[PDB]
Amino acid sequence: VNTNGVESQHTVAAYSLESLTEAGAEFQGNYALQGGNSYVKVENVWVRA
Amino acid sequence: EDGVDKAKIQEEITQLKDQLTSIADAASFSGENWLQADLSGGAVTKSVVG
Repeated sequence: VNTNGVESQHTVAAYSLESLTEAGAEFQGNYALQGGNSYVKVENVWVRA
Repeated sequence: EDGVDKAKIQEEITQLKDQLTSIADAASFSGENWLQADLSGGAVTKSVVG
């Protein structure tokens, strides 16, 4: 993920899709809205957005 | 070459395209052929346990 015009490497915790869908999460495309927290899919894993 | 008829070459390329499709779909090992992937998301990634 590039914060600016230059690219960079970042480490972020990943959340399983089953954990999100178990707690009653709304979905739209690559968006999850389980609760107050919002999750998005970057390539294959859901991370906090 | 304009003097060469284009129809014969047309079925030649048709056969070659069918051959390419056969190569693309047949070349699989255990269901993960690493080819003909679904690009709906456009970022499909496959990994090997290192």
